[PDB]
Amino acid sequence: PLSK
Amino acid sequence: IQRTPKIQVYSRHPAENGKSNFLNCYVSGFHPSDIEVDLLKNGERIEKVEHSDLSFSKDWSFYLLYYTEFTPTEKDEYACRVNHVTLSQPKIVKWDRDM
Amino acid sequence: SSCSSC
Amino acid sequence: GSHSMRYFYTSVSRPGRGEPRFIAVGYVDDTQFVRFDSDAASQRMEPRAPWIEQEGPEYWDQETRNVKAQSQTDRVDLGTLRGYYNQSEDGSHTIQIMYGCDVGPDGRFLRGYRQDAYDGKDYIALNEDLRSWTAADMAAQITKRKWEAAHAAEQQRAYLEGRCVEWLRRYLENGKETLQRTDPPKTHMTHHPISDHEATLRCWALGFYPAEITLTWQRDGEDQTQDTELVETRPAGDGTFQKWAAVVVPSGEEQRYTCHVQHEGLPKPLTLRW
Repeated sequence: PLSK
Repeated sequence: IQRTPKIQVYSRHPAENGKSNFLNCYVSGFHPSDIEVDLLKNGERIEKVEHSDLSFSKDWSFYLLYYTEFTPTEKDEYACRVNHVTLSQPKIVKWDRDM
Repeated sequence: SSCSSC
Repeated sequence: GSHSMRYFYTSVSRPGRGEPRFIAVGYVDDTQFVRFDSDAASQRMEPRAPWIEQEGPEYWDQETRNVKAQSQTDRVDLGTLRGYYNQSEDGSHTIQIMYGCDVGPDGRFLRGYRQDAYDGKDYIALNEDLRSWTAADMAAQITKRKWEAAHAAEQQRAYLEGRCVEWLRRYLENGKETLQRTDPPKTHMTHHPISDHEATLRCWALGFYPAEITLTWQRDGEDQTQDTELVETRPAGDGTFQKWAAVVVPSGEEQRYTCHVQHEGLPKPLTLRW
């Protein structure tokens, strides 16, 4: 995280 | 979306033949970041050239400074050769001492 | 100092 | 006056040539102070200004951890965005991230930024309120929704309003001799006949810091903006910058043209006339  | 480099070729200080100086080639406004920049003395690639760490502007376009210590003479011609995907052949830009 | 939690 | 701290991250995929390359650089105002290059041998965040070298090993370990974690995140994101835009596995792509904060003369937080690109174009950006996001297109809307759900904005604001500013203040104090200096431009004119009836006048600004500067040409007091050749402000390589502006003048009319130089380092704007 914070993944796209 | 590719963008071709702007290229300036110049010395750190106003050139004086026989006085040590730095030859710069500044490339900017380009995308993608993959690029090759060579400094040429009388058409021959100078071996020892360093460059700044990759960064980019507000518009996302990349910029790099390539540079080498040198001592200009009246005989020696200098140029910056830039190789980038937007250019079907390498662009060679000659050093003019008043640009 | 860079961000750790980004 | 005001000051900024900015981090710039670039990740580039290189299919079937292993891992993406990741480069980070950090700046305070126009001065670079750290870098990281995933391909270099050290695998460490490194110093690039003198004043940062006083940070101890805990600093460098943490900074190194940060950037290595961002590179792994970008690695996965490069695959995700390729999927969102239905792109082949074969092409190279680029994710870029710029973030940072601005402080005023008194050191107080003015503003915070975090903005992301995909292939050199806006992807997603934290709005000035630091609570909401702007998505450029439908792919970035997917990200935006994930980021809203994960409360991403709250994490980033806390960094931008806290550590970002605190460290910028630290660096401004510890590097005060260079970061808080102004180097006024050293100016001169050059002049080259083009024919018997035209000549170039070129106005030079050298050795200046910070990069921001204004060079203008006037004829009889009238701005010649539309007839002025400017070059992009450029690095000298020693931490100062250079710029020039030129006009083509009908030969013999040089005394009518004045070059005007504005810079934070000058007690007053300079005028030059050939």
